[PDB]
This record gives sequence, structure tokens and C-alpha cells, in this order.
Amino acid sequence: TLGNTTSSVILTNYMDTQYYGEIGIGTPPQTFKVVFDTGSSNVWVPSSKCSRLYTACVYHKLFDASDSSSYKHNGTELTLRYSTGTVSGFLSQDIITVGGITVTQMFGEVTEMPALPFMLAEFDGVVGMGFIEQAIGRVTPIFDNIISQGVLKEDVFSFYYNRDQSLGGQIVLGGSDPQHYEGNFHYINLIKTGVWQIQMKGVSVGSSTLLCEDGCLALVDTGASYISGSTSSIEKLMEALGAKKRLFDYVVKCNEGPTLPDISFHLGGKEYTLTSADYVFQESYSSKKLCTLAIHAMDIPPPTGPTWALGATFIRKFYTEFDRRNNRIGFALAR
Ligand SMILES: COCCCOc1cc(C(=O)N(C[C@@H]2CNC[C@H]2Cc2ccccc2)C(C)C)ccc1OC
Ligand SMILES: *[C@@H]1O[C@H](CO)[C@@H](O)[C@H](O)[C@H]1NC(C)=O
Repeated sequence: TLGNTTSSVILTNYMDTQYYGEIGIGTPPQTFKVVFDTGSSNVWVPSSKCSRLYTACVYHKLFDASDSSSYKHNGTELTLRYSTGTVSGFLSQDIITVGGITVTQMFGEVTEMPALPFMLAEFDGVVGMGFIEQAIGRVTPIFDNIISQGVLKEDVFSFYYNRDQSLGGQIVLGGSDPQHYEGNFHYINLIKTGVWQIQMKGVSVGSSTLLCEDGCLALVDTGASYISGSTSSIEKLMEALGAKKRLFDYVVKCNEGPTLPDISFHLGGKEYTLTSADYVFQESYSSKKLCTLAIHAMDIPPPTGPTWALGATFIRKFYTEFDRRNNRIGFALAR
């Protein structure tokens, strides 16, 4: 069912690495800073029921079901395995406020939140923008619940991620905001419904298509800070860029940053190009300092992986529209 409503959620940009918005859970609302993640399908926040020995829980807003008059018990155990770290808890139902829309939602109350990476999170939890097919415990995702209300103008949602005291970013539910892109959208259909993954025809470092020569997978992940490939793809890519491995990232000598070649991603018709300004954290120009790159190795496990993941590094340059109606992703040059 379609209506007229488009709803927007203002995002906060934390150091070009974390982009989060705010949602309200319960009556009265308990507000949480949440990542709107297309790479996952579950909604979750840290629970009041989380032990004060998980230091992550000490530094994040906890959901207290005993303060909500709209809370409905469930209690089913839930383990959400991301490849950066793992969270577990149990299921709860309450009213979720997301940019003007009020939806009764089944979410996870996280009781096991590991310091790594959650002590580094500026966000409290996650709002999964992925499909039911990838929902742990087959829980109806928030977007499907909002689509059911028959209020949205279109069965689409869009991401705008800015570059780091202005607008950090914006999600528009039920359409796109033309103030944030220019030109026209170019769509690439999904390999299959259930995952925001598209076929990638090749990755070129410089003028020559050095990688993904015989085609590969590209997951459009709004919950990811960087553009990621498999350990092997990143090894070849990084050798071509002249980058050194450092444990958690890849660096180049700061002076070498601007001179690095453009990286292009063949998606659908078009070539989506990123210059060294689009992927280097140019914090200095010193030959005596090491500058990190906004491209990391990430081995996503099967069935979704092995795949490339186009995160915030990509979405910054290209405004993204996720079409639930036509099972496709659209890209336009961001403003
Ligand atoms: C751009 O800003 C967003 C936040 C970036 O910062 C952080 C992000 C994360 C993090 O990795 N994810 C889950 C990733 C992304 N989509 C699903 C999954 C990968 C995957 C795994 C398996 C299959 C598909 C995809 C979150 C959202 C829990 C952890 C710590 C962070 O900082 C401390
Ligand atoms: C928990 O929620 C699911 C629906 O998501 C439902 O089918 C199940 O019966 C619920 N269990 C309890 C204990 O309420």
C-alpha cells in the first residue's frame, strides 16, 4: 500500500567513519543513537539487563523495559554475528519512533556487548535496513513494518552521507531528496531479493582494470565505514597503491596521498570513480606521517560473501537509493 508520506532522519557524521541517527523506543520514548544498516536486518539496542562488566554497556544508552508502558515481552535468544564483532541478547516488542513514523517493532535487547568494537561505537545500536531473508530469528524488519502502514509515497529509502557544523547525513524513507544529489539516478538490479547486493563488472586502479576482471559481488552497506574487499583483493589493490599493512588498516606516507590513482567500480552501465581525495584520510602532507586509507579488507562469510562492500567511503560520493519495489539500487552524484 502506498500513501504520500516521505519521512527523513537527520544523521550525525562522526569522523567520516560513523554515521548514525536517532530513534525512540517505548512509552515514554527512550532515545538511542543508531546505525541505519543495509548490510543487516535486525533492530537492536543495549539492554538494561546487560552486565556492568561489559564496559560497552557502561558507555551506552540501555533500554529499560520496566520504564516502558508499551513493552510486550518475548524473550527469544538472539545472536547477531557481524564480522567486526558479535552481540547477543533476547527479543522484545515495543513502539519505535523513526523520523515521524511510529511503528510497533520486534527488536533485540543486547545483553552481551564486547568492548571490541563497541567501546569505539558512538552509536548505541542498529536499525537493519536489509530484507527479512537475512533477519536472525526471522524477525520482520522495521522497513517491512513501516511499508505495511501504507503511508510511504514509494517503497524506497535513500542515503546521503556528508564529508565531516553542518548536516552529517540523511535517510529519506518513502523517496529521495534532490537537494542531495545531482544528475540522474542509474540503477543496478539486485542479483537476488533478500540482500542489497549487486553484480560488479570490475575494479580498476588507474587506467587498467587490475581487479574483479571476470566479475564479482558488491554489497551496498550503509553500516560499513569503508569500501571493502576480500583479504586477497585488498592485498593486490594495496600493492598497486603502494600501501603498507598495519594490523587493522592500510597506510601510505602522508606526502604520497594526493598522488595515488583513482579507483573505479564498474556497476551496471556506469564507472563509479573515486580519486585519492575520496579514499585517503589526508590528515597531513608530511613525509614523516602515515595516512590511513578508507579501504579495508573484510572477509564476509558465505552465502553473502566473499563480496566487496561499498560503505560510507562510496556513499559519500554517490547518493544511494534502495528500491524495495523493483529490487534495485540507484546511484547519483552527491551534493
Ligand atoms: C557508516 O557508519 C556506520 C557505522 C560504522 O562503524 C562501525 C560499524 C560496525 C559494524 O561493522 N556493523 C555491522 C556491519 C555493517 N553492516 C553489516 C556488517 C558487515 C556484514 C557482515 C555479514 C554480512 C553482511 C555485512 C554495525 C552497524 C553493527 C562495527 C563497529 C563500528 O564502529 C566502532
Ligand atoms: C516471539 O515473537 C514471535 C514473532 O516474532 C512469535 O511467533 C513467538 O511466539 C513469540 N514468543 C513469545 C515467547 O512470545
